[PDB]
Amino acid sequence: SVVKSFKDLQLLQGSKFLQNLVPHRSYVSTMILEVVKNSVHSWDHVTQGLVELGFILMDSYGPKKVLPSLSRMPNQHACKLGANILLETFKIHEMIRQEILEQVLNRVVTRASSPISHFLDLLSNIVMYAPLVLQNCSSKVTEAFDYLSFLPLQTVQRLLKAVQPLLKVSMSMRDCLILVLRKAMFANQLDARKSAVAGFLLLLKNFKVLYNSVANETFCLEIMDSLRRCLSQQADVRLMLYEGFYDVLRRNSQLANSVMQTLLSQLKQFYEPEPDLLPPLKLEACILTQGDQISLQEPLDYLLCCIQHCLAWYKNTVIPEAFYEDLDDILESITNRMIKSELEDFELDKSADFSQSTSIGIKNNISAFLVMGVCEVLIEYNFSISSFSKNRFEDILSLFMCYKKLSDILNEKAGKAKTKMANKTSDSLLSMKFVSSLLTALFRDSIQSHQESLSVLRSSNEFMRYAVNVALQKVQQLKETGHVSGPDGQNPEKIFQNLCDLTRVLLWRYTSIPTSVEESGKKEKGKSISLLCLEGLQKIFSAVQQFYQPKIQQFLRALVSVTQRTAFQIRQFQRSLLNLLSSQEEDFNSKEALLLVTVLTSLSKLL
Amino acid sequence: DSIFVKLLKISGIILKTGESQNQLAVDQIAFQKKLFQTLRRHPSYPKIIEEFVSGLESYIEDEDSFRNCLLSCERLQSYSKSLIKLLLGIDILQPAIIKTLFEKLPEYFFENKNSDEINIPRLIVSQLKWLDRVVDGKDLTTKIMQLISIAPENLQHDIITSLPEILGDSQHADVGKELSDLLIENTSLTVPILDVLSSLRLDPNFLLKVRQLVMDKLSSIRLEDLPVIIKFILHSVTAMDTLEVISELREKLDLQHCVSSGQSCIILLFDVIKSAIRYEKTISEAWIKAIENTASVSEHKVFDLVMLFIIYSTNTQTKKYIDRVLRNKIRSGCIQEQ
Repeated sequence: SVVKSFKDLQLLQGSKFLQNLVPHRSYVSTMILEVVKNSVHSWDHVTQGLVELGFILMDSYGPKKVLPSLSRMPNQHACKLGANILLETFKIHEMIRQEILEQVLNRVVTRASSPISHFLDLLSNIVMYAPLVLQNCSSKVTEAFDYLSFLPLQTVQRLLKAVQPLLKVSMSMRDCLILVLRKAMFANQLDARKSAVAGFLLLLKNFKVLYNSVANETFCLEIMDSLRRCLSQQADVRLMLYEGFYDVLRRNSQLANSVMQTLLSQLKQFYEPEPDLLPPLKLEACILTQGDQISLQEPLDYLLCCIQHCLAWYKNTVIPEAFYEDLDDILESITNRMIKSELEDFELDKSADFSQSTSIGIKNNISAFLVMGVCEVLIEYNFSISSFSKNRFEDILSLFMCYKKLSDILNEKAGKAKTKMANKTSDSLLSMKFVSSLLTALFRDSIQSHQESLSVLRSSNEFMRYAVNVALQKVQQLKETGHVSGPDGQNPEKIFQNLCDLTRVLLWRYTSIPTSVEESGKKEKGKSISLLCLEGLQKIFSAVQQFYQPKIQQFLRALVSVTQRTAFQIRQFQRSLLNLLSSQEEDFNSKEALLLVTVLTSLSKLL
Repeated sequence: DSIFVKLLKISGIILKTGESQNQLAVDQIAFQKKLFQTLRRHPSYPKIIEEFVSGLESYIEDEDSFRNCLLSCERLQSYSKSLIKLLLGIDILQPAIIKTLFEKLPEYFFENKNSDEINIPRLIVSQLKWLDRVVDGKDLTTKIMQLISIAPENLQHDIITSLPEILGDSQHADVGKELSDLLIENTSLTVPILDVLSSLRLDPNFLLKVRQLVMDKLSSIRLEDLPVIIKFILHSVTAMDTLEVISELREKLDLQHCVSSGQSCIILLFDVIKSAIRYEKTISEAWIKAIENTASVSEHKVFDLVMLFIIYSTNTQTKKYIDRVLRNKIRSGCIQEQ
């Protein structure tokens, strides 16, 4: 009765012909949600069957297809009626709390193979609505903390995120999670230690207090010492720590030194602090081999990235003592020597062909990716240092030329085999904030103090096309998963502001400079910059309809109702297509036309 | 005037008289390396250590002075560790300060929450957690074993669970042996020892032996610790052993030795078992098999029926199956109205 209603409603909304005839009928959705309002008074007979209908709709119609309209959207709409039924039933019926909230949990914990996003949404909604009304049904939460070791990690992070509002107000529930995380810190399985690290970072990341206010500080220091010991475990736990340390800083400033030394000491195992020693990182120690099983430990790239982010934040925020200059000069020595390194310090391209047959090719491939990550981080550093000095941009160019040489190396060696590995398309270590700023400074900027210095970057076309490639990668990451990889890549508002800023810059480069300025080469006609900017525009417009549906007004205002703004943008795009058409080109780039009608199909859903 | 206070003053820690925390002039690593090179390049090399620790013990005779040395220092220049942890970071001092930390620990057995409500011996063992370097692993282990033997009950309950923080990843076998040998004697300390034995790095066949050992003595446990032990036993089942342990548990759990004194503990226990079967489906099937296969024994207990109604009311696949089983217990005279 509920799935049929939603089929019917989709038919009407998709067609005007049926809207003229049929007078607006109440649907089963609105009736059920009226039943739930009506049920408050005395109808307890009815309410234990609303819960069963809720969980039948969610258990039956919830996703699986990610682990079409008809299999998705009247199943998506039932599963959100289910959750609406259970959330509205949970607000006013004070006795089917410990039966919904133990039945949601019993589905989150125990399934963990089948997708359970829909229960985590419901559990977030339930908590967020009123954790004041869940201090009367709390023991059902803290019995699922004991199952936390055996869950996959993404489930643990989601389920810990979702109960955060309970952790804000309740100190007993925080001190009940600490005992479990501390107990699973040492357990013999791998996933228990990851879940401990996750829980500890999220307790450091979201909270100050965890009674004299000295012991809270020494407790944070002790946690940080346990995580410092976890730094010598496997690669993934290190990587989690390196991502986490930035957010730990940015919230709790007092842990500054305890983090930075923790990285600097960890850097100095793999750093050689003497000039005129040409491979200025010890890449041998980063790979361990025990009888032909060969694996990574300590990704140097993410470590340096965490260092550079934390150091930049230290400079910009903390100073407006005689420690960070040491790490500055270390990074500067790494840049200065990574410039005048060439390819035989890491024995690349000549002696070893990075083969995925032998252990040595594995070693060299890992080495190459590590150097690539380092070069990207030092590009971001050297950009960040000065107000557009020519010499530092020459160093940026040299670092990028090294990285691009290594990329063309890795591409030719992924040309003998296939590009089946997703480890070069694995994330760039540039923040999205940085790519926005870089493309704003590359294309738009016309301040004479920067022109002479930027002109060395602009003259490098390969650099600029790499930059827009990186922006496209960040938007594809936002589409595929919910959010992006780098720093501030889990706050939707920061991705929104950076989406607006990329939109502005790519629009300016598309409309102002036309396409028919191609004085580079005929391989760049499906790879042109004014084409890639439009492709990034298409991805942004798709993604902002999907994830930022409630903000499309204040998305467009950054470029009166939504209709006039969309009409003006459509005027730009359709003028573009008009001059593209009436030009009567025989070669006729149909790719640009396809993208133009795709963006217009995307835009016309807002009128 | 003592070598200790002079070396600490030139190292860069202001020693407070003993109310508020000790101040810091320099950073932590700077102070540590400063005192290290100071004690290195100083003449009379193998005696300045003993002079240093003799000055230390003479200084920390006082309650407030030692209490402040244990508590965390203050940055003047944003908040760091204690002087004892900083001092134990240095390898050449480590074992002497370890020894004079454990020699004066039996001074604070009966001392409990005098002035600031800061229980001292937990603060003493606080300074050994997460050591960067361990010199004397065997000696430290034997010292904590002497303490864990001789200690009061509360102190040994406290230090036993803070074991995995303290020890590295080597010396766990003899520790496991000594703790299990403590377990056979003392039944008050069953709960933290088992907690710890999974939290070390033991061989699984040691853990299964201790599990069998505690199920053997399951009747001789006080009422408050019982749901915790049953929680441990049910949390520590596989797919393969589950029925043997469940059947031992079905045969050994009585509720005629523990019956606001016993009712609360039974409530908690049934909560534990409810929450176990809710979050783990094979314990329900295991438990119907343990009652159905009891055909001969017309010693059926109360525990059999209350367990049948709980598995009925929770996971609702079992209903037809518990109707069938319970029919076959009434015809057979095995379950009766009393």
